[PDB]
Amino acid sequence: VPSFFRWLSRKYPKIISPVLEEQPQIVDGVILPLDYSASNPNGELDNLYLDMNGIVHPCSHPENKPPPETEDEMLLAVFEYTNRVLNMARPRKVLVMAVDGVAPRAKMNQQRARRFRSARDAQIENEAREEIMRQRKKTWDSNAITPGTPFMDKLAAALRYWTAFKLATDPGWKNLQVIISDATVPGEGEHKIMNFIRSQRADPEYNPNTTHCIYGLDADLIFLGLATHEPHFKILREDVFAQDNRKRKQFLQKQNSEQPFLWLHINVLREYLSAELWVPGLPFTFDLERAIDDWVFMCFFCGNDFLPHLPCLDVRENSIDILLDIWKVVLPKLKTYMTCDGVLNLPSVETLLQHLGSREGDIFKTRHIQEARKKEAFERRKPKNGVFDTDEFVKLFEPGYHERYYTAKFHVTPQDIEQLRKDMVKCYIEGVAWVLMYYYQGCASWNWFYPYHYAPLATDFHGFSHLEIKFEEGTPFLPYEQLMSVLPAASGHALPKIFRSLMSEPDSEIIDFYPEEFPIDMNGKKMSWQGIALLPFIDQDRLLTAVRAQYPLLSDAERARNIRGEPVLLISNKNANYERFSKKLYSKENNNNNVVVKFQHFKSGLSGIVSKDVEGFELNGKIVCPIQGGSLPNLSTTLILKMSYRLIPLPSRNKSIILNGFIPSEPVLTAYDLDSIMYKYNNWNFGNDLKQNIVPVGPKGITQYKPRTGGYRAFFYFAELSRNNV
Amino acid sequence: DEDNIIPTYEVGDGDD
Amino acid sequence: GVSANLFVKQRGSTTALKQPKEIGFYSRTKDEEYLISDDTNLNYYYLPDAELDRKLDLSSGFQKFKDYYKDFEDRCSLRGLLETIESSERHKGKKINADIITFRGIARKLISCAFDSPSFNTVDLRIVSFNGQLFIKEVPEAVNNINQDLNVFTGYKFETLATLSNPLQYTPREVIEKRTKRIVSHGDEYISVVRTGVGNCKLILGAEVDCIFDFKENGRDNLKHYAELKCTQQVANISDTHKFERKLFRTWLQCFLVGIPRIIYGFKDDHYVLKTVEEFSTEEVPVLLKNNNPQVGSACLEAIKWYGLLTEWLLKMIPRDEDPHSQIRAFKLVFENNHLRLSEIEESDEEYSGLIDGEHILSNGFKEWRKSL
Ligand SMILES: [Mg+2]
Repeated sequence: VPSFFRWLSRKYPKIISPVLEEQPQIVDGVILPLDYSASNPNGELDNLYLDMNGIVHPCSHPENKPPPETEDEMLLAVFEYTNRVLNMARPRKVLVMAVDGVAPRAKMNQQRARRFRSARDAQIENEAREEIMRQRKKTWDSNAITPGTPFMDKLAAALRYWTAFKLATDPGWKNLQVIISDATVPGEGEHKIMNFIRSQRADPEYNPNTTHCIYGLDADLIFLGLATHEPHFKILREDVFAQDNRKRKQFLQKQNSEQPFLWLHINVLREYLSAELWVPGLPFTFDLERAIDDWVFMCFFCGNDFLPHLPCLDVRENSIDILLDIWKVVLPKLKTYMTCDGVLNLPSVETLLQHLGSREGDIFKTRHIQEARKKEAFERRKPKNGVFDTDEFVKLFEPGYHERYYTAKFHVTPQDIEQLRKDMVKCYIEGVAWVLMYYYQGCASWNWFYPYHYAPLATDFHGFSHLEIKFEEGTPFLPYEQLMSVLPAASGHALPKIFRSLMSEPDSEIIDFYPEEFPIDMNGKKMSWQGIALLPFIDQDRLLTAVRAQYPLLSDAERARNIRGEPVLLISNKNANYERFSKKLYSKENNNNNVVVKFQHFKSGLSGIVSKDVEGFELNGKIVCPIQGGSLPNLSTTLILKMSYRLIPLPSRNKSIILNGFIPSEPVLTAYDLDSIMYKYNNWNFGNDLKQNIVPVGPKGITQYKPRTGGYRAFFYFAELSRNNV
Repeated sequence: DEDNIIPTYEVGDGDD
Repeated sequence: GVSANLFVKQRGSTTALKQPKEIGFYSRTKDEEYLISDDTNLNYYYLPDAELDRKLDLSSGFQKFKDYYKDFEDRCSLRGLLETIESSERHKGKKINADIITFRGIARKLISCAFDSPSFNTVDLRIVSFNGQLFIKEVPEAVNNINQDLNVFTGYKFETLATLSNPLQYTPREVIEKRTKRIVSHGDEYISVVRTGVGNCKLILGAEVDCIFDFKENGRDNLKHYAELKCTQQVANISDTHKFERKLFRTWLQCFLVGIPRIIYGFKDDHYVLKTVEEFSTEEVPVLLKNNNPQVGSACLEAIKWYGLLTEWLLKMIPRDEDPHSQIRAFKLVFENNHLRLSEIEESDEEYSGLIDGEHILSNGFKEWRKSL
């Protein structure tokens, strides 16, 4: 079990519930297909969002069985996994398939480091195995899951075909309406999902009691689920607590045949945070939405994919409690919350960081003490390249670690430290201001990145209250520019032949960007897979000039592959909006591909703008399967409508509030759990304890106001309650 | 017969 | 002149009303100006449940409360209603099919005459027969304790603290935050004109709408989206239960006459602090009243029968001429001595010149438009 999920289970146990997978019925020795339109054992769902990277990755290299030999087998496995997930979830209105597109430069730096490591450290082991075999089959490269590769085009076509097949075959999909945002649409999967939800909320006709579910293996999803401020939210994911007990009998391998899943319920988490984040005696009104926003900001500060973590905040799912303890004492001394709809209050953040820096050396000393104790317990139980540790000379547990840290990790003279100190700190604050916006309002800047491999110390975060933080949004890179900036020379076969001469040839103008050998800084980490790889930072101007020099030599197919796309919407002929969309989009006048129709939430449970499809969809046409296997039938477009989809732009900044008309679900936590979370009361076995957990889903009642003494209906309700109690 | 009657709306003649 | 008396204890036979349909709307500004087909004064409901625990004070801002209504020259003018009617006329080109054209409050008072004493339900109306239709207008009190003023102010304060001037999706956070210090004003209102009927009589009523609950459909009938906000004392025992039942009956009548499906109540305490908010649907109110107090529950059907009888009597005893150029007649209706008294206004009366040949009952533009048809 991961440390994050162990922490979540220990701290918030009642948000975790088991997924009831209804096995297909059997009669007369014939397998009966599962009835999609039947009642869901888990609870009715309206919108399902799939982060497809959480499906293709288990399909590409499963741990249950050897990975598929060919790509078509991978796509068949993808179809099976998606079908299983949708059978256990069963959305009634909306399905969104979000495949990662071109990420911003801040994410591209981490992607470049990840691919460089997963290439070099994998090829060294491959060479070792090959030498062992020779002294006495080629593995599929995981870097093919990246925008711009041909496999992504094949996966996009496969997803479109599978969606059309399900909409034209399954009678339970008549009211479903599927949005596919493949790798040709820039942004990450979760960034796309968040933007979709934000656009859905901005509709006046949006149903405030819509129930959402997101699929994905990322641990950030929980926080992102809180960032939506839609309390009818949950995360569907794979059961890690069953994987823990899988290591050991026929039922154990039956769970290998079908892996159990999990619901992480966000409304119960909000119930937990209502007692967790309460601070009494504030000089301002305590809002649970604003407190939850501050908690989400602190969680993203403690760890994210865009900035290195602070030396004192070693791991997330921990030191979140440290920042919460600091926040609970800082907040009564401030005038407002540290965040406001994705904007940092820099004076409050500086107060928080000053309090963090006050106790940084103490946490360093305690970390060293507990490390020594752990080493004693283990004993009782018992540079151009290479790996080098800068932390051992730093001696963070010894006094005077600031100068040693900076000189060792940055190779500067002490007289030049302060100028560095004020630079990094600023670039870090513009970091978090970026990250928050990225998760609360959209991408602040596609081109911003942190130009250092290390984070400043906690004590160094001062003097930035006056900082005026602005971002130039820019435009995303094309798929080829994103590929050249994330892949090493060993993975250049994904790119066309023209570009791969700039990765390895010594005379290329950007050869300095692709070293076959790079140093690794463990930075105090014992294990080797999480060491910091000191890759040089790509110069955007040089890289762009070099790649655009090679564009004119590309063929028509590659140039077409290097074009940004937009999502698509697929509906059945029995949908509520089918006639309107087909009449307004596939008529004589609409055939010019110039008209769009903007529709809102009330009619069919989805709002947006749809236009004539650009993939050549036509009425009275034919859909052919792109997989050479499985005997998957050809389809007819008479049972399908396909359109180009886009979101309605937000009329104004999204507010982190609860919408009007929101009826909460049935509360799950009793008084004991809230008391334990509030007053910090503390009381293998969790796997069986999760099964008994069942969480009601959906609105409970008709009214948004709970009974409260002094009302007519409240008077009668409390009279009946007292009568029943006695 | 008459005590259980609830005041309700009835359909009326309208234009468009 | 014709003179008639009707006993408010008489009951008719009508039990149902024609489905109300919106035919227009207008907004009245703080300086007595009518903006036809304009929703500048239409509010949008937003009051989260979490805000009921903030101990909102309904007495705040009483000193800076700006009552523009009491300074109006014609507080009960029919001019905006007639302008809305006339805009609908010009859209259709034909005289609208109605028999009585008045305000919702006038009809509500006429119906409540059968359940309230004249000392409580003061009724004094002028009815004018023009173009085969009855136009009814209530003459104001014309009179020109601190607790009573505070009680009247608390309703406007609750409507200020529970509504937004623009949709929640279009409102910045700072507006919502400063809403608790906003100035409460009376006089600038949004009024929707509704075509309905009872029995054989077809009415047009103007209703002051408080807020939109969910959303507004542009160019469509919005009755199902409107709500009615009211503020009242908190209930603590069975006597206050019965008092609230009578108040809820009155509000149900008000909303039922025009088809507002939502009722929202802010219950406040003795210190004018908002204790709670409760939501009712006007369709379930008669059943709730029957289950809690049958005496008030049967009053709903009694009120509908009495409403039908009252409208039938008014149509029967008032002679109507379909010719716009015919002689206009003016009448005065008063609820007194347990009877509705109708008496034609003679030429010797000082009010005859204003009502017949002046813009007291009917504006000049409306009557000349009707004549031009
Ligand atoms: Mg009101």
